[PDB]
Formats: sequence, C-alpha cells, structure tokens
Amino acid sequence: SPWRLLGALCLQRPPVVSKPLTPLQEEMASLLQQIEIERSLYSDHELRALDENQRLAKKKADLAQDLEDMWEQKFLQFKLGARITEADEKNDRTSLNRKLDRNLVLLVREKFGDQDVWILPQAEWQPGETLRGTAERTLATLSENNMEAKFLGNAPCGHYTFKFLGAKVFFFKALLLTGDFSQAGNKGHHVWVTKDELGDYLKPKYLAQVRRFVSDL
Amino acid sequence: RRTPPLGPMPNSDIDLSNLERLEKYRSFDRYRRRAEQEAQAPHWWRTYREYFGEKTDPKEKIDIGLPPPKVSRTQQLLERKQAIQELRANVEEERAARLRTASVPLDAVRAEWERTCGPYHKQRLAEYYGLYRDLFH
Amino acid sequence: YKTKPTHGIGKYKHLIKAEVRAINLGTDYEYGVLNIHLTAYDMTLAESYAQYVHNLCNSLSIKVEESYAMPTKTIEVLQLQMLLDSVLTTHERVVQISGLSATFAEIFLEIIQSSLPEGVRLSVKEHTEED
Amino acid sequence: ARKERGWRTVFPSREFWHRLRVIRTQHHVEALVEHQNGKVVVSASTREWAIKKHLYSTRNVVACESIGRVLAQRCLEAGINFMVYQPTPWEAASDSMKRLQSAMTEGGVVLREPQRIYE
Amino acid sequence: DSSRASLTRVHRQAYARLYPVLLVKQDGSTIHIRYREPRRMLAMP
Amino acid sequence: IPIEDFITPLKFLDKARERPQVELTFEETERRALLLKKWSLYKQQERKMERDTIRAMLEAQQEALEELQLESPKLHAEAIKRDPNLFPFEKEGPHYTPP
RNA sequence: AGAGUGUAGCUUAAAAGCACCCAACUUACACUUAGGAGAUUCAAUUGACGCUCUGA
Repeated sequence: SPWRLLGALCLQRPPVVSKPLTPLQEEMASLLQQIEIERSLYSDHELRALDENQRLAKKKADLAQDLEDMWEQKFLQFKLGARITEADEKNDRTSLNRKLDRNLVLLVREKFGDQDVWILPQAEWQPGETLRGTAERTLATLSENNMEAKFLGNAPCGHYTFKFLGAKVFFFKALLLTGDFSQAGNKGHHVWVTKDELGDYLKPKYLAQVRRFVSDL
Repeated sequence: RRTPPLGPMPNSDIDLSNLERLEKYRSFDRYRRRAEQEAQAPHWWRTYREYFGEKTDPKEKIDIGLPPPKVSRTQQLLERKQAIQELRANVEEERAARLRTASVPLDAVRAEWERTCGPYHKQRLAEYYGLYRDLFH
Repeated sequence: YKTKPTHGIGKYKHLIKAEVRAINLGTDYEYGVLNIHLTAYDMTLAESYAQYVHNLCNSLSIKVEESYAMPTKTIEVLQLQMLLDSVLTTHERVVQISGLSATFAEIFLEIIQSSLPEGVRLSVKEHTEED
Repeated sequence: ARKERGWRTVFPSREFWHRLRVIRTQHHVEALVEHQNGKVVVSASTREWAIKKHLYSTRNVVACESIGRVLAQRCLEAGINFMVYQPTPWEAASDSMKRLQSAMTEGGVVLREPQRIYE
Repeated sequence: DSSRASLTRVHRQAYARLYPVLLVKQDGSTIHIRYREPRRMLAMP
Repeated sequence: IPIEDFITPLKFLDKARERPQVELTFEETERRALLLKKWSLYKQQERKMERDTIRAMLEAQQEALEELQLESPKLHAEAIKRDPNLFPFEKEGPHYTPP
C-alpha cells in the first residue's frame, strides 16, 4: 500500500473553573433567586427572627442578626482561590495552570521533511497491537510526564492525510484525568492550546481541519 | 379459501421487524390528521365516498372567466414583509398581543380581501350553491 | 371476510407489541442496559441535569428505560474548637438507558461531561446489583 | 333535510348540515365552514395578506379571535347562520377556541344547529 | 458549557427558601450549594 | 426498601406568609415577558450550536469509518471493539474556584 | 482548475406542511396549553457568490 498508518491523539484537559455567566444568565440567576424567594415557604431562620422580634416587642411594651453578622465576618475573612489565571500565568501557553474555564488540548513541536511544526503526538502502527495500543505507547513515549489519563473509547475520531507515499493521520480523543508534566522547562515545546489558538498553531488540511472533532462547545 | 388483495394493504409499508425503533403517534391529533389523509386517499375497496359522495364528471370544468390579473411576486413579498417588520417594530403591538387586547380592522380586511382573494371564495360559494351546475351547466 | 381480498384489513395486534441484560452483537458491539448515576448535594441541580440528559437522549433517540431515584443520605459534619454540627444532604438520580452503541459512546460521553454542571457526580455503571 | 345520523362509534359526529373546522398549524390558523358532503362553504386563514397585515403573529389567541371575527362576518354575508363546531377536549379547554367561539357568537352566528323536523 | 442545567430554580409546590452558599472542600475549594441557614461558608474537614 | 424525600414533610402546615407580597407590578410583568422570550431565543441558539457539534463529529467518526474500510478490515474490527475496560467513567464537575 | 449544485433541519410544498426551543403540568419523559425563532446567494433559462467532490 502507498500509505503510512500513523496515529494521533487529542489529550484534553477538561475545564476546572465553571464558565462565567453572560449578562442574560446572571440577570436570570437573579430572577430565579427572586421567584424562589417568592414561592418558597417556612424558613426556620426567618421563623426564629420574626418570633424573637415579636417577643422583644412584647418585652419592650411591657437574636438572629448577630449570627448573620458573624457568618458575614467569617465570609469576609475567608479568601477565595483567585481565578484570574491570565494574571497568574502572564501568557505561558505551555503551563497547565492556564485558562480553567475552557478545555485544553496538548500539542508538541516536531520536525519533519514535510512540516517542522506543531503536531499532535504521533506513532507508526506496529503490526501486533491496536491503535489504542499506539495511543497508550505515545502516552508512554511523551517526554517525562505522568499523565494518568483516560481514553474515551476504542473508536477513531479524525482522519486527515497528505501525500509525500501518503502519510495518513488517525486522530484520536483522550481525556486527561489528573496527570502532570515533569521537567516543566522541557527542551521539546509542549503547548496546551484551545481552538482559538489552534487557529494560530495549526495552518491547513492535515493540521487545522482538526476543528471538526476538537470540542469547544 | 383465500383471495389475494387487489392492491396494497393499508399498514403494509410499515416495517414490522422491531416495533420499538419506529417513531410514533403520541397524539390523537397527529393520528387524526393521518387518518383524514388516508380517508381522502382513493382506495380500491368499497367506500362511503363511493356510495354517498357526488360523482361529478372529470371534465375539468371549463373556465369562461376573464384572465387573472398579473402581479409581481418579488416586490409583492418584499412589501408584505416590510409591512410585517414595521408592525413588529411597533412596540405597543407586542404589549397588545401579550396582554391579549389587540384588534383588527374588519372593514379594511374585507375591502382588500375583495381585492385579493374574494373572487376565488365567491366562485367556491357559487359552486356550493349550484349556479355553475344550474345556470351555466 | 376470509374469502375476500380485503381480509385482515382491521388487524392491529401485529402493529402493536406486548407480552436486555448484557446484550452484544457479535461482529458489531452494543452496550446493555446502563445507569447514568447523577448525584448531588443539590436536589435542584441533580434534577435539572437529569431532566437535561433525559431530554437530550429523547432528542437523539437513545431509549431511556427509566428515570428513577436513589435515596437522600443525610450526613452530619461535626467540628470543635460537644462538636458543632452542619447537616448536608445528597440526592441521587439514575437515568437507565437501553440501546447504546460503543460507536456512539464517544458522542455521548464527551457531550455529557462537557455539559456537566458545577459539582455534580456523574458516574455510569452496569445494572447488575444496585436496587 | 336529512342529517347523516349514525357514526356513534367514531369521531367526529357527522349529524350536521354545516361544520366549523379549525386547523392550528405551526405557522397559521385556518378556519373552514364546510357542508356534510365535504365541499368547503367559506374559508378564512391567517395565511392571507388581509389578515397577516393586521396580526403581530399568526399563532396567537389574538390570531384566533381575529379569524373568528372575519369568519363570522363572512358567514353572515354568506347566509350560513347555524353550524356545528366539534372540538376535542383540549381544543375546547384552550383559550384560542374560547375566544374563537366568543367572537363567533358576538359576530352573530349560532354554533348549535336547530333540530330536524321529522314530523 | 456548564450553564444549561445550572440555571434552574426549585420546582416544588412546597419547599424552603434555600440560600446561595459556597462550601469548601478540604483542598480548599468552594461550590455553590443551597442551605437552609444564611451561613455563607460551609467547611468540610 | 425504597423510601424517598419526594414526600412533603409534615412541618409545612400553616405559616406561608413570609411573602404576602403576591401583588406584582406591571413594569415587572412586561420585563419578565420580553425577557422570557429573549431566554427562548438564546436557548434556541445554544441548541443549534450543540446540534452542529453533534452532526460534525458524528460526520468525523463516519469519515473515519469509510477511510478505515478503504485501508483494512482487522483495523476496522479493532477500532469497532466494545473495549470493556473504560466504561466505569467518573469525572468531577467544573468547579467554581480552583484548589 | 473542473463538475453536482443552491427553499430555515427535511420535503416528484409552492413563500406551505412537518420537524425544533422557553414557561405551566409531569420525579422525569410524553401529551396539552400558552408563547418563540426562522429560509428562497445575487443580475436580465442563462451569467456571476457559497457548500461538497475531484488534482497540484
């Protein structure tokens, strides 16, 4: 056959931070708050506050807000884990602590006679294993990293070829569970990239038509 | 003793292989529409339409009218649409429609109904009353 | 009538049907009856995502066997500086689906995990012993 | 005249002379006055420009009320004073058909045919 | 992407007014969960 | 033993007047009507986008299938396996705040 | 560079009928009720903008 059986993967770090709401969505969170307040019944805290107010009125004629204040001050002393990872990482596109509201995918710089550019991690199919085997051996042969990661299923995800007797690319999809990349100052540039910057890093048919199966939603 | 059917059976083009895959009428209204279409279908068995309906000759009843007026459909739909979005741009129309207090001018409706579609409705009602059968054969 | 060509025109019990565990297809492959477990500390969020995944499975034609409930478990968290208490509740939704191909498993897994809300446990199990 | 009695096991009942039939499609509201034989006596639709240019949308209870007032006027104009309307339970409970029947009654048509004089 | 099922209210005829609350989990991480009391921070050991 | 909290607890008996303000204002009602219509249009856009995503990467898996039929059939079988070692899936929901 | 071409998701529909969402009900689905969004790629059968296919 005038073709080369070459596989590739789509290791995706899932979004950790929940995506911020649009103006319509935050307005309607406020509305949903309003209407659930309107259509609820029987708050025990409101019972305690109203009954204590009534008995205080009786005693004045003849509580709960201190608890409100103390939970407010312990809220104001407690700090949140800061979500501004753009400020936390400047523009370090190789770090795993980049944009957490979005989904990320791995990309490696490589040299080839056709293109010395960013590619998805590659292997040539040994005739005694599954292309899932090629996927896990690429995960093993990547540069000094422990990705404990999960494959979505033994089924292909993308198919792009070029002729140079023809390099066929057998794109997969994988899911990073919680692994990380040791030797962060790696000689081989490992970028973590989205679709919007996949526009920057991947130019045409063999590598940029991967927008068919990369998932940004 | 059996006799093969003279035509296609009614529920014959439905595949009976596994009945869980096929989409389904979940509504009496959908079944009613399908059953009315099937009732209006010709059929090769004996029919209430055959025994009770009017058997008029398929003579394709001749037109002895004036030729119809000619209209430019493109600018017609353009002006119809621009009327639609100017009325949908009037803000009080939304308020009237949502508060269910809107209304319609019947005199203008009837006048331009006579302009546009009144002739065909009048022809249909003349056919129902039976002038084309009696007065014009 | 039996001797007439119009015999059997009013038949409906063939069009209607009335009276599986670890199903497979051989050279093809299809998963059996499977549980989308969906638990949360929020009954509201759990019910919302259960309604979402039910509506999506109806839209893309995977036969949902049943959407049922697994009981609220109430846990008392105790902390001291007798220990002061905070009571949390967890509620569970199961979407039990029937016909699921290993080909479309990537469709469904990817889309459900991407649409998963904030802090809802999504786990898919085999219906063997949970009752 | 004869009313076609019978059909007691099916729906709709065909014991009438003229029938109001309302078709609520996903874009348009159609209303027909039709005889028992099946010929359409009078029709009125939100499909027509004469109704489109005064409605905001062709799928409202405002749409149904407008088509009812138009069709009631056309029925008074045609001489059809008595009709039988046969709605489904959800139709009759729907606000569109109630505004339809109110518009027809205030227009002037009676939605109940008189009884046949057998003797 | 995490909004479609998040933007809902309590669909019950009889229910308490549950308040927007951030609870922390032991790695120090806060989730919007609903609680009967106005206590904004809940702690998980 | 199936017992659930779908039942209404006995404690809701006679005090629902924490909000006796069921009177509503006309400007509020107009805002809600226009705004629910905007929500309907927005969800229409989101559903259209997600259907485009479904169709696109189903098309991707299909084109994968015909290219694999072009190349090899044992390859086709070993890419249409049911892989019963990755089904027990678990994933944390997208958190609000990072650790 | 050359062909199939061209009505919103679909139609031997011609500006329609089916699909499709949000609220109410429903654990949920479904039904129903109220709403919602939409299309004829452009110039007098051709000519020239967009998708797919083929090659370099």
